[PDB]
Amino acid sequence: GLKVPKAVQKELPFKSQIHQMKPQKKKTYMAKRAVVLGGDEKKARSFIQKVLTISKAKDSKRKEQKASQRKERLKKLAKMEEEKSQRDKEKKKEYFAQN
Amino acid sequence: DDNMRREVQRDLLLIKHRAALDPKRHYKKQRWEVPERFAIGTIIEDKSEFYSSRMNRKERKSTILETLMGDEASNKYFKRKYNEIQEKSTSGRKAHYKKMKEMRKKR
Amino acid sequence: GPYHIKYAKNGTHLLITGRKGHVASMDWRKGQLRAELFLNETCHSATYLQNEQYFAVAQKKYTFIYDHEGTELHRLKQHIEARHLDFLPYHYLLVTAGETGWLKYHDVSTG
Amino acid sequence: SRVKKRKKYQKAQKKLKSVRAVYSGGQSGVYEGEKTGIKKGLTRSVKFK
Amino acid sequence: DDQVIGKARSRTLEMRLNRLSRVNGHQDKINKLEKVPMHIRRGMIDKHVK
Amino acid sequence: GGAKVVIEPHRHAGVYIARGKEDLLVTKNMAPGESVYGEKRISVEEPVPPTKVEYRVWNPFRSKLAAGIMGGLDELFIAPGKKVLYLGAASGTSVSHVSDVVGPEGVVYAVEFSHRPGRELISMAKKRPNIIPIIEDARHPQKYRMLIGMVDCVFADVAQPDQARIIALNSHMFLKDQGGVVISIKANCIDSTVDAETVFAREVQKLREERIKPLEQLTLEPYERDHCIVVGRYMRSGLK
Amino acid sequence: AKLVHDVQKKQHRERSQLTSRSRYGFLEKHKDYVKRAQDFHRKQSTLKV
Amino acid sequence: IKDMFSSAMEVARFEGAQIKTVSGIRGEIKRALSKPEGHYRAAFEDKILMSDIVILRSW
Amino acid sequence: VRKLKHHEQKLLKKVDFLEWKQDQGHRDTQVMRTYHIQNREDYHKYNRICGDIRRLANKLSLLPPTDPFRRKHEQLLLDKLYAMGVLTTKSKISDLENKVTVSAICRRRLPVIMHRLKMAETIQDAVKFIEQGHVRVGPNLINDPAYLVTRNMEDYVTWVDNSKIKKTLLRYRNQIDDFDFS
Amino acid sequence: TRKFGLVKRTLNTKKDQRLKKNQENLTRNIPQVSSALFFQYNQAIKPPYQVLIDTNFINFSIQKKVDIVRGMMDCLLAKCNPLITDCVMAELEKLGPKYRIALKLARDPRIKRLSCSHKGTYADDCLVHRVLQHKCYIVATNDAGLKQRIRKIPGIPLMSVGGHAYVIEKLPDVF
Ligand SMILES: [Zn+2]
Repeated sequence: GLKVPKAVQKELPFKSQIHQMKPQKKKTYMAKRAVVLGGDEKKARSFIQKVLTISKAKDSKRKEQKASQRKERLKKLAKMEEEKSQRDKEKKKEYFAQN
Repeated sequence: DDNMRREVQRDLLLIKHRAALDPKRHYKKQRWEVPERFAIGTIIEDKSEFYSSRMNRKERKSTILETLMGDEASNKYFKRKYNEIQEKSTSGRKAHYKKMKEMRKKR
Repeated sequence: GPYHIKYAKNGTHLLITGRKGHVASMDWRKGQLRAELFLNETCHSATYLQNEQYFAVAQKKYTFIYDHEGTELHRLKQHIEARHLDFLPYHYLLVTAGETGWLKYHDVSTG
Repeated sequence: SRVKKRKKYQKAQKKLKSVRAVYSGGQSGVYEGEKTGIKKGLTRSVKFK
Repeated sequence: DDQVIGKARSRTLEMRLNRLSRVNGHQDKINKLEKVPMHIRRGMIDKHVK
Repeated sequence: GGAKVVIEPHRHAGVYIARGKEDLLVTKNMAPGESVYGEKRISVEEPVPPTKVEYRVWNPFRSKLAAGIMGGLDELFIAPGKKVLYLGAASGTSVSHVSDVVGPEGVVYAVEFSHRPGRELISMAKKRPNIIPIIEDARHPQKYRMLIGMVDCVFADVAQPDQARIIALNSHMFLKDQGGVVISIKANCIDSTVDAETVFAREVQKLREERIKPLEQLTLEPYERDHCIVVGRYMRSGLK
Repeated sequence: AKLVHDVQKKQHRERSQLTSRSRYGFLEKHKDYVKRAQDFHRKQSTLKV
Repeated sequence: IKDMFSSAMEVARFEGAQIKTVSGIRGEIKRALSKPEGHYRAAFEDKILMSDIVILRSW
Repeated sequence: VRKLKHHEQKLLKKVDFLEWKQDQGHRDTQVMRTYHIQNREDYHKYNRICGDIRRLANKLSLLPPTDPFRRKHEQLLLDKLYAMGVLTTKSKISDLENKVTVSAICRRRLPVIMHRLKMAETIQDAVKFIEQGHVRVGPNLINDPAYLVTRNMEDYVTWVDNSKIKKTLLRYRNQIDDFDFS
Repeated sequence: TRKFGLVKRTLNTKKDQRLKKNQENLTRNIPQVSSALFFQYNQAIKPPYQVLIDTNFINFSIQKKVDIVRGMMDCLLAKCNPLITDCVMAELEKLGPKYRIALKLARDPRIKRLSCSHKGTYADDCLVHRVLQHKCYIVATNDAGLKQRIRKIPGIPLMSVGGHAYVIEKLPDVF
């Protein structure tokens, strides 16, 4: 990742300051308090995670494949438009050369 | 209320991500954010025709999630697809980088 | 300052102007005022136009026109120094005279 | 020359399911549902003029 | 030019630029009339024709 | 078959979608606890304890109006407070769904001419009180002009070649101005010598000749071959 | 391919790292270098900003 | 750069020559290093890697 | 005022109780809303000066195109307005008709200078701060919003020392040295 | 205890809805391609054809001395029903008393006639709308613009006076 230096980032403007939060080293009370459920609930959590990452990776595959589709459609479309514009700028000169 | 949305909050995620539950189903592209007013309901198959759509007393469940978890072919597909997505996503990130460095270091 | 008084043509609304700046359009017979605006230059006179909904005030130099709640609708670049305003209600004409020796009729509807 | 037109007509009538909606033959068994989704926002009907 | 003072200079330069630009510029774009209302442009035309 | 769905309101008022892994067009049930033609039902427990209210699956292969809804019609005029004059209420198949879309505060006049369908219509209209069954020929609206007054939408599922005259007569008697006219045209039952687009164009021309402005037509193709729904409004003055 | 042979537009295969120089894994080639260089350049651009 | 030459005389013979890595990073050899014999100092278009091979195309 | 019907709107088309033609589209109101101008007559006090600049620019462009009087005074006026800050470029003389504008004279006011120098989050905040007496140009405290800040005189727009705003920005970066009071 | 930055309240032309330019305070619709069509074939039209005429087609018919129904019949080798919309008829009547021959040849009991329901007499708009609604129509026309519109919308055959008889283009079964 982009590692901006501390000498630069302490002297940044107020809008451009980089919100970098430090890791937690103390076993805080809310984290040592909070309960997680087990068995059927942890396999429900595992299942929902697997379903959501399969959905997200399928969507990323689909949109990358659409990007690869539409760049080559852009290429052939620009070739056909260039041929068309060449035909127009010679037909206009024909028209005016006759009239 | 939010107290009931925190009970049906998982099968609404399943209906939102329908498209990646079966590899052969392939829905039409909608978005389907959670509607403001909904109701969770159970299908009554009547007592006229048997054995075709009939899900018996011994396998009726209480969410869509328990049915999808009880399906063992879907569990095969989800575990397999998740492991291949996992090993694609960790392809060259950090364990690869430090084993390349240890390859340099070993000799 | 001394308050120039003005009533609407049915007696429902009152329009007072202080000499200093205090112009208040009000329903004097209920207790409802609907414009109290302090225009800190010396105002001279005011009048309603066709309603309590618009009134014209003759300020330090320019005549201004305010809506029902007191937002300024118009600053008239003519009507250079008015001291006397009067509305002609069947003709929709604001008539203006003052320290200049000029008399100006201004159609309020068309503008 | 015959098998080519057999397999470019099968391709064509598989593309026709994409553009129109093709009458496949009616209800096969029990009505299971729409099997692909229901859009409540799209109206695919021809308005007049 | 270098001796022509104001309104003669503005209208002279404008006439020259019109005459130069009337060759290649479009006829619906070179001579744009000033927007005058109907009932006063027609009276302008009638008094000028008189 | 014992699964769980989520009910969600459609764009059209009074009808719903049950999303599962296959989603269903669904209406509320006016007579809870029994099915009318063997469709499946959905029972929600809405919140004195919560009450079990239920819903009925609208089958598009057994209802031209449901085929139109889930093909996508921009405006049905069948709405939750309205009065619908159903012409050709051939049994209680679609009339039940129109009835409970229209709701308890609205009225469906179900006109049918045959008598054993009329017997089933009356036994269905017992448990659905918002159905007025009218056993009469729709080609003579004067024979039942005393029983019906000022409907808001006409639906026509008649399958006769004098369809447009039947629709025009019933509209001129009982429909109000800028009310709805929903037509299910079957090409083969009108006439089979011409093609489907010719007979749909002729029927739309007949409607505007009887001053019903067509707004919309839909072919409803995956459920019925060579059918159509034409949605129009009764303009009565100025189709222009 | 208007006047080109398919035995002419063949597939030239790319070479691997030498086995003596194998602890520095993966001899990188021009696609790998441009993936390296444009990453470095976009990060230097945002650092300069 | 380590071993394409056996001596600083050889590098002196080849000074200023354009080399390149297998990544197409162009470069030039500048001066022979003193104590390791065939080792020299080259300058490149940008930072080359430890997994590269430089190339002096001769005939 | 009551959304006239078709026969009324056809019969009295020119009737408008809000927008008149002498209003000029309410542009005094529009730019005084943009740059938050307190008193009503500042637009027209600036419009007189824009009319002076454009009247001289017309009467100066009506001179022959090569004489040194026209060239000297055009360049001299162009330099003066760029140095004052109304003009943003002293290159072309069509700026002396096109780009001379009450909004340019209003962008040179003290709260707008402040807001562009990031010294206040909005022009209304800058108005409130220099009304509350936080802002000095040079040494001396500036108290009114309408103060026009030239290009060399915008280097000295700061806060007063002993400002609570100066104290809280220094203590936000905890560079506050309480020896010099802030 | 006043407020700071006090202003005179004026009206906001960007915001005030009392003035006219600020009086401007989803369901998609993608019409399906017709079930009458194959890809660009229009597999559903069958004789007896029905052909929408317009005014320059009638004028060119009389200028080339082709009968309408007999020219249509020996062009298509099928039984034709020609249709004059009320807007085409309005256009022929508006053409004046020079075109009396064309008007009373369009007044022919063999030429049936439709009833368009719109304002104005723009026959090109009416023909384009009623043909892209239904796809059961042949369009007989000689306007260059209408010919380009009709041959850009798919599945619609186009007939035109060319030479001394009618020609037909986008009908793929003419012989
Ligand atoms: Zn027409």
